[PDB]
Order: sequence, then C-alpha cells, then structure tokens
Amino acid sequence: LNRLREPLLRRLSELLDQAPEGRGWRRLAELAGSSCLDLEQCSLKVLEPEGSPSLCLLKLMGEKGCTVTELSDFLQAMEHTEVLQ
Amino acid sequence: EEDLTEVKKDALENLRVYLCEKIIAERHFDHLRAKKILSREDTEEISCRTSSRKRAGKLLDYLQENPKGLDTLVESIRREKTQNFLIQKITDEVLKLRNIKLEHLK
Repeated sequence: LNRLREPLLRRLSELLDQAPEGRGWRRLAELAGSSCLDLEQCSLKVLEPEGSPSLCLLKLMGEKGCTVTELSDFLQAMEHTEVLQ
Repeated sequence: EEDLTEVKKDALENLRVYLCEKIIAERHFDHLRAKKILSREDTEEISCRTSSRKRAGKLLDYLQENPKGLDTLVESIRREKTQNFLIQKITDEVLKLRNIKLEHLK
C-alpha cells in the first residue's frame, strides 16, 4: 500500500480509474465492515486533469495500514479477476 | 488544457434539465460575484425573469464562458452546507465523459 514505489501504485490507480464496471472505485471504497470527507475529497481530487479517485483511495487505505496481500484479499472479494492479474 | 475545458462544457450542458429544478437561483451570486466572473448586468438580466425555472436556466447557461466556473458552482454549495448530494452525481458524470474521451484517445 503506502510503502511501495511509484510505478505499481501509479499503474494500479490509472487502471482502476478507467472502470466501466458498475463495481467501480466507489464500490472498492465500500468494503465489508471495517465519513463523508473521504468520498468528497476523492471526488474533488478527480477534478484535476491528471488525477484518479483510485489514487485518493489507495492513499486512504495506505493510511489505514492495509497490506498488499490484505488488499488482494479484498480484490478477490471484489470478484473481478481481471484486476488481480 | 482545452480537452478538460470541452469535456467540462458538454459535461455541464448535457444535464441542464435536472439541475434547473433543485437549485435556488438567488442564493449564489455573491460568492461567484467575488470571483470576478459575473457582473451587475447579469444580476439585473437574471432578475428580469419571472418563472422559477428559467432563472436557473439562464443562470446555468450564463456560466459557459469560462472553464473554471463549475468549481465556483461547487464552492458556494461547498460553502453553504445545506445541500451537497449533487456533488458526486455530477462528479460521476464527469468521470464517465472523461472515460469516453480517454478511450477515444487511443
């Protein structure tokens, strides 16, 4: 999450931004179990020409202290295996 | 960049019908009048209208001359925190039209 380098996070964010899926980034922010300011500041971070909501959400979950295998478990729960590959 | 400008323009003007109902017309043009994008002549032209809705119409259509106006339209709504649920709606609209532009790039 917050520990890793620039290209992995950048590519994962710029791939998660282009989400034609109905289970998009707002779905990925809404996980199972574990207020408004997170969603509002990500949705205002998208207004810049070079931003993603995905970057804001990955920074948020890195501030959560999530780990890469933990997030991969959440992504398997997200049940789009195209993201995991 | 002007690509953001054009997608911002059509991303506003595609959705004129919904926004011209749930917006009080008078309660904003002191904030955006401080941004030096709107004048007293606009205030008199808006007050020339008699209907509720057409005020919102000509006011909403009187912002398509500068790209940065929509932010100010957010900002007063950000300022007076009475209603705020329109934000992620128009935001998701911008993400959608941005996605079509992005797929049209390659």
